[PDB]
Amino acid sequence: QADGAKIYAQCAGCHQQNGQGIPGAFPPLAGHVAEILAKEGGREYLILVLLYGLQGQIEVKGMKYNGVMSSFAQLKDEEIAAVLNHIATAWGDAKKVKGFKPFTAEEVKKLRAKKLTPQQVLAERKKLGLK
Ligand code: HEM
Repeated sequence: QADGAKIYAQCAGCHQQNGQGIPGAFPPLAGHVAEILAKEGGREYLILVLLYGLQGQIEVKGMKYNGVMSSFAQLKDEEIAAVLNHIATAWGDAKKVKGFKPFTAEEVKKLRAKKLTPQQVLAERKKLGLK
């Protein structure tokens, strides 16, 4: 099973069907996912956000966000890999990532041992050296 586009319905009210988010509220995923994936540790980070959530001040496309995102750990590993592959391809980000590797259920499964808080996920983000 696992249809990333269908699972994305759970994210769309915030990040939007076009992945552009809402400045001042929910960050964009379109365009931005490629930027994260280009960093070493970027794909793991995206999985951590889905498993553990995120909170804290971040900047995305030169705009500031200081909100909270819940964890989606209740989703199956296949579902998380599917929705992450969806946000990586729905708006063309994958083509923009040299050597893009699709997320897999096993990768997600492995990171379930981490047991992080949203603050630890922010600490992981800071190590990517984004903006
Ligand atoms: C749905 C399963 C869903 C996905 C997918 C998703 C992804 C996502 C990513 C990858 C980030 C990190 C962006 C970054 O620059 O680090 C992120 C961040 C936030 N999200 Fe999200 N998100 C999904 C669902 C939801 C839902 C339902 C909401 C709105 C209630 C939401 C909100 C946010 C917010 C806010 C952030 C930023 C958190 C911060 O520290 O400011 N997401 N999301």
